[PDB]
Amino acid sequence: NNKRAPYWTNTEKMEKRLHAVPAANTVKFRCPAGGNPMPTMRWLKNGKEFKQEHRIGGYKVRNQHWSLIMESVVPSDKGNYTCVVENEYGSINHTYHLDVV
Repeated sequence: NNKRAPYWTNTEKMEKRLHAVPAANTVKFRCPAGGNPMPTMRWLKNGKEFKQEHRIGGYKVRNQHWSLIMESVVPSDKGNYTCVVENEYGSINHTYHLDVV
């Protein structure tokens, strides 16, 4: 049980690309990837990176992987979300198109 690349379970193309981001609200980030118990993922929004250790208003993640919720009241202006999940066997990148409402 170490770090092993997680295979995407749910298509992000059908639940992450075209989405609706409510201004002054928390952003729902989905990146389901079944794999080992050590999944590493980077968060990039419109060319901006945000560490889980620090988030606008707070940071919450389910267990460790699958779903991740971040609070974006100001950054919401940027409706570009790209999920890059890295592992000990490689790094993957995913782009999503959110719209500011």
